[PDB]
Amino acid sequence: FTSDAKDKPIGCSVAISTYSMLGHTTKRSWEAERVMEWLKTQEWGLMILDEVHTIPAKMFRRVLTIVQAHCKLGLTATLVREDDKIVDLNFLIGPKLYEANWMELQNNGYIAKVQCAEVWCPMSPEFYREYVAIKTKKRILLYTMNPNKFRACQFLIKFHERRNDKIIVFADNVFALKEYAIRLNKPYIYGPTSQGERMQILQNFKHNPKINTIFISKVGDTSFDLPEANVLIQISSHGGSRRQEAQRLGRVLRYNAFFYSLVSQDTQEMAYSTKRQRFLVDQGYSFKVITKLAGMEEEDLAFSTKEEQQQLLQKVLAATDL
Amino acid sequence: DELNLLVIVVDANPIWWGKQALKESQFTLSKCIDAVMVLGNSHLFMNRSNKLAVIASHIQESRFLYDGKYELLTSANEVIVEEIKDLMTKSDIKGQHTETLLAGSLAKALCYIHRMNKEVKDNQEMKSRILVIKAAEDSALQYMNFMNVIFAAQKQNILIDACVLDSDSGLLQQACDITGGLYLKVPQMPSLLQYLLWVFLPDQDQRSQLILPPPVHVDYRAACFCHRNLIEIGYVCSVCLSIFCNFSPICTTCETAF
Amino acid sequence: RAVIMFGVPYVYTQSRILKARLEYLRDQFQIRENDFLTFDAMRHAAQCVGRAIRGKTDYGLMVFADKRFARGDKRGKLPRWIQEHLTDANLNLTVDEGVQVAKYFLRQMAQPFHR
Amino acid sequence: TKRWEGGYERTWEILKEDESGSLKATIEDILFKAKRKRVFEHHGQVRLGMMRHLYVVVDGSRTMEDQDLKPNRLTCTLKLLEYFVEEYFDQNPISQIGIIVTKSKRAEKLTELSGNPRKHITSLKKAVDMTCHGEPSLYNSLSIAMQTLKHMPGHTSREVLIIFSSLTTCDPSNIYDLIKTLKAAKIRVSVIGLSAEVRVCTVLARETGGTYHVILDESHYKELLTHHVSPPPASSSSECSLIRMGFPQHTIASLSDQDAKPSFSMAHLDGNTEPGLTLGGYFCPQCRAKYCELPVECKICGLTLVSAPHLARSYHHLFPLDAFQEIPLEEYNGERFCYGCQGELKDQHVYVCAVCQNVFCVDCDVFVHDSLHCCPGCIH
Amino acid sequence: GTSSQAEAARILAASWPQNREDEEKQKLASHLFPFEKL
Amino acid sequence: VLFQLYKDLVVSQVISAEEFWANRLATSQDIINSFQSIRQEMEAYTPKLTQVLSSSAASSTITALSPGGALMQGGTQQAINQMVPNDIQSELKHLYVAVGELLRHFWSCFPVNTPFLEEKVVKMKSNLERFQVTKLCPFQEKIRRQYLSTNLVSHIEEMLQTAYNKLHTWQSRRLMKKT
DNA sequence: AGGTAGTCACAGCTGATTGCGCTG
Ligand SMILES: [Zn+2]
Ligand SMILES: [Zn+2]
Ligand SMILES: [Zn+2]
Ligand SMILES: [Zn+2]
Ligand SMILES: [Zn+2]
Repeated sequence: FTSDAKDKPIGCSVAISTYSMLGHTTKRSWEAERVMEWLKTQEWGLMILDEVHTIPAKMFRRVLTIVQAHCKLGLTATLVREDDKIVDLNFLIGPKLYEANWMELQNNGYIAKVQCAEVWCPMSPEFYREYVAIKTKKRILLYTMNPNKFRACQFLIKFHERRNDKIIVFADNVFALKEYAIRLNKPYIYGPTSQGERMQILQNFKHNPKINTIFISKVGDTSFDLPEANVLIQISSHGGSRRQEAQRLGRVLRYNAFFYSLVSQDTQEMAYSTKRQRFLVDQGYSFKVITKLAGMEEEDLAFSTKEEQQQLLQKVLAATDL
Repeated sequence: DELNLLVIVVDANPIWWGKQALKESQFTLSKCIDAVMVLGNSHLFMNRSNKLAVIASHIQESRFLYDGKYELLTSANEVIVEEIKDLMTKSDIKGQHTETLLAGSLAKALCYIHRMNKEVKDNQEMKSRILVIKAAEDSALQYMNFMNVIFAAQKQNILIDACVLDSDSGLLQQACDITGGLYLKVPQMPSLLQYLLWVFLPDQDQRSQLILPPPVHVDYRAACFCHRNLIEIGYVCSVCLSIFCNFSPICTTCETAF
Repeated sequence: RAVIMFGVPYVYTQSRILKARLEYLRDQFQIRENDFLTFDAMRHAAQCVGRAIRGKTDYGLMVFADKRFARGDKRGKLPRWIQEHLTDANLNLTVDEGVQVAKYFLRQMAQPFHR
Repeated sequence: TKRWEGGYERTWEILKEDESGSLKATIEDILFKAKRKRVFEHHGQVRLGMMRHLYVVVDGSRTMEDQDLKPNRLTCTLKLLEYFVEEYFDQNPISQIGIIVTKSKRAEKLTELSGNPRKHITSLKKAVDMTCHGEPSLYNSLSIAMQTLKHMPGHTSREVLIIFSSLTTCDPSNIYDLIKTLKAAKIRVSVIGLSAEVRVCTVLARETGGTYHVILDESHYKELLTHHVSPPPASSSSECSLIRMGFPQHTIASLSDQDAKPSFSMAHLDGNTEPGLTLGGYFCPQCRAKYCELPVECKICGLTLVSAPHLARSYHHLFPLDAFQEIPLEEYNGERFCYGCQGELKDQHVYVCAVCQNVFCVDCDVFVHDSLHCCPGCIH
Repeated sequence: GTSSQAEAARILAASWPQNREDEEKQKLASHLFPFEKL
Repeated sequence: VLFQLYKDLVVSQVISAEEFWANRLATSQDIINSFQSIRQEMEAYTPKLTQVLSSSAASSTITALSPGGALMQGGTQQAINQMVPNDIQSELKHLYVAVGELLRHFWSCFPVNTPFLEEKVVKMKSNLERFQVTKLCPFQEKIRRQYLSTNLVSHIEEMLQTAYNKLHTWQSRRLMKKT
């Protein structure tokens, strides 16, 4: 029941639907209205809720009260959430029944032993002056588009491609991702692209040796059908979302694998990375700090000279969204 | 954190030392025991963490042997002397067995090393080596047990060093070659202590730096199942790999499997 | 192991025999001509492509080498035992990705199974 | 009903107190129970074997250039074949390996059937830089293998391993007749596919008694090769299966003695460069021919030169050590010192050998059953 | 430019965490990442 | 090499041309007395300090263990990689190949189970003797002229002696079987 | 001198429009 095929949800044993449709505050479709009328007139056994962390929302809390069910099962991987609304979930659904021990789970070998890395890249002098000069939300693109971080990401991509490792590169702030992906000439998911293009890109990402690295912009921040991957390189994530970091880590486990987080020194991204890993260290993960990348000068990387680095300031300051 | 264990196996066969005393040579069992004790004292001198064990190989059984001098060394030497006296004085020849039980002594040494390794704290690794001084002739009846002991020592990475006095032993050569130990034949018996201090005293890490005599010509003659004698060419079964000196229509060992 | 359909099999509209039946169904049963032609084409395609699966242990590869198959009005005419196995991922994929999908399927179908 | 829909398990009910502090006794029991996690056998499978004359057939068609296994199928196949040859010669003392490469509808005998591992590894390294062209011919490879193995003695198990990358094979004649001939010759054929299942390979493996498998990834390929390493079970007793082989002692020459006689190695004589004229090595017990590597069959008199420790390493399987009788410490009215390590017996259980009735602790019992494979008391 | 490459490499490779770690090295595998072991 | 081998065996009358290509195509109670004596001697035993080692013994041991000593021999084929020049080494390799082929033929003939092989083994022994007289004796003379310290010919002599002893033993067995 | 509702970025969903293809 998602208003795409309408596979006769009336008279069904197991019904599968989604949020943001059972709690509409606007006019509903005639077929959808009839389906909701049928669905709100009988008891339900074991209403399974997926991604239970985003239950305490303005429109998602009423979904539980808009239907009648006997047992409410909540399943999630990252129960952490800001605004301290997780406590409300204790009475919204019930108590926390099971909490998997991730360390002993990866000890049994059924969960990939991911080697977490927190590698920072120094801010170039041509970028740090603009970073410290402006403060009205215009500094996000400055530490995101750090040339040193760009070189580090390119080096990591090339090194893990030389050993045939599937790489998923998460990158919020899609404006930066646009010039980040076309420079490397690699596929990327802008996010409002289509339904078919994303499906075909994710389908040819796994069973193809020619292409083994993709870029995602906040789209993979939920539970999808992404194939098995070994390397995750996140750049410019959200502010302090422990949920987002835990979800991104969960896309790797399935040292079999390793995931990297790239941050810019002497910027707010340092504090963001520090405060967004406290969930994973509670889970038992240790984030090794990588300051130097071996063989950085061994091969050629982008932004080798200062001319293009200082030219990058012009385009990164060209947003001017005022 | 480098703990070195030196288990010294002394061939205490009464018949060979009795013949040596009859020869009235300059070398006797007393001088050999003194050299072994001095080598053990030097090994304990080299480091605090070093551990020492002395096993006497005798016909009846194997005996664990272990005023201005070091206090611990004094007690160790007194214990060694008391144990060797108790072994030799109470050694009564009861039977026609004359070959020394070298294989049993090596098995006991391996068991003692295994016991010591567990008691070693996890912050330290106990490197273990076994030094054997050979006096009597080699024993062929113990071929299978000796080979099993060699393989067990190789599995746990335990060096086996042989210091042959009079007659060469092929089993000791094979043990030294397989386990990576040093095989040496002493030309002048009174110089046994100097040979031990010069060659077998350093550890394997120290043996890498020091220049040492090259390995001797190790033989690999096999033991016939029905004769237990050294052979050059023999018949070997394809199923059980048992070795026979002569062709047989029906393998004896394969009889077990019906 | 593989059944390949080179284009949607459409009956010959000539000879003035099919068109008479189309007109009769149009003016008698209110049957759309396009709907009936698509139904016949997909019925023949499914009938000739479903003969590669005879028995539980039997397996086979089914491809449709025409972009017209990708449209919903023709996929909906396929039998239900083929619809759920035709995921939306492979509806317009090129030849290379079709070959890759075939390789993965054949490799994963050679392993032993149970009863 | 369901197992998990009944009563929730309370695993912590095991521990109990009677004197307020017996938890130390419980954890001592738990620590004792933690040990003895094995069945006192390192392998626990096939305790014997038989002389195997294995022929390995490698595809050399254009399909080997595919990049399913990085970098290509040929390189990964040859690396895993080197590993397989090493492990197979490690676990089979008197076995022989032959390598056949099929290319352009013909089969080339890359290496003769022998027991030298170094020659096979060198041949594989040389074949790493081969040219992948044409199509494979299973018929020709099987014909060559059958022609070579027809004259081998019956007691040896004749096996053929085929690495079939290409899905198409060209046969100059009917292949099912060749399969029937192989079945009549009691030659076991095993095939490891790379792309997908081929009917002819399945029929061949089923009829000849072998196994046919298809690779999922490199790890699965290595697992299949490792499974092929293990020897097959051997019948009780067939006939007078024996073999004349020598045991060349490694007699090196020292100039301190007057009998220091340098000699060229027969194996090194065939090399382009200067052969190693070392002081000594392995001299043949029959014709005094000199060889450096073992086990290598003698080129002159045909005697098989093997190493006695290699044959003796498997002797513990023939005579496994019987498990010692577990006895509680209180019920043992004897000495309280272990016979192996001389340590004081303070464990609740003491193990006594059935033969010599000696005393062994838990650690010494585990060491004897797992590694030593002999009772120290029984040796005396 | 020839000098531009050297200047950019000097600035980038040794900005904050190298002017002191290298000094300590001058005055003085399981947990190593794969690119740090090559 | 094969052409050189053919000339050295056929032209030099070592073997005939027909045969060349044919193959190509303890004591008494005194021991108890000694045991009792050593037991009594070691019953009163004390550790010693001076008698354990002496300066002369230590010096002799160091001399033996120093490079160039008995155990630490320093010579040990100093420059055999360059001694006896490779021109002779090529000839020695050719002789080794010829001896190996002839002995391979001999050991393939063995064991003799038919009367036909008896003449074949005699002809093989005659060929071996002719090859020895033709090549090894001039080789030994050349070595003596150059005074090479290496006993290169010794291995070939050992192999020939082993083959001759085996053939003589087999002939002796054959004679005894007919008695 | 301190704190909460707009606000921006980026994503999701569903509810309609609206624009290109549609047979041998
Ligand atoms: Zn025998
Ligand atoms: Zn047998
Ligand atoms: Zn030989
Ligand atoms: Zn013990
Ligand atoms: Zn016993």
